Amino acid sequence: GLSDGEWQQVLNVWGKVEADIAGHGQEVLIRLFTGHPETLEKFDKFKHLKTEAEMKASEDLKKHGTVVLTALGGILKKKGHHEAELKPLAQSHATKHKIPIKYLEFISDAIIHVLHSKHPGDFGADAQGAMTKALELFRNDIAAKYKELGFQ
Ligand code: HEM
Repeated sequence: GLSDGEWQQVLNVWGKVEADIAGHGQEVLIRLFTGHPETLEKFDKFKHLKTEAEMKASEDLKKHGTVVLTALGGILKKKGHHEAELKPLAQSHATKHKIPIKYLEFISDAIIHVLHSKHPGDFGADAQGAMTKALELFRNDIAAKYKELGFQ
């Protein structure tokens, strides 16, 4: 649960992402894959990537970063009223992709890391707090759907 002022911060931060969605999306995925190499194994289309240089050169990885962040941005713009948008993603990630909730924690922390890395000194303490709360809400509502499905 976020206040109006917290949502305002989230959507202000998101404007930084929307100025370069592919560059942010690329770096988020690279931070996830290099920090948590077990996550790469969930992607049949990226498992061939052995080095970070290959990851950086992959145009398909940048494409998938755009898909991921476009979906998250659509959810965030709903300011918590995201049941219809979140349900298919929870279902696909539990039943088809088999993504444990732990990996959604990993990607949430990776988003925070990338924002500080690309905007050092321009991602303030209030903005980090609000973004963290929004990603927690997203993860918590997915977790409720995972429990319904019995997925671990
Ligand atoms: C911010 C969190 C994330 C969002 C919004 C997101 C969004 C999406 C979207 C929109 C798709 C395509 C449609 C679909 O299959 O439902 C997708 C595919 C996928 N997601 Fe996620 N995702 C997230 C996190 C993750 C994480 C943490 C993993 C794995 C560690 C992952 C693994 C996948 C895989 C394996 C695919 C299929 C890729 C392919 O072969 O085309 N997702 N995701």
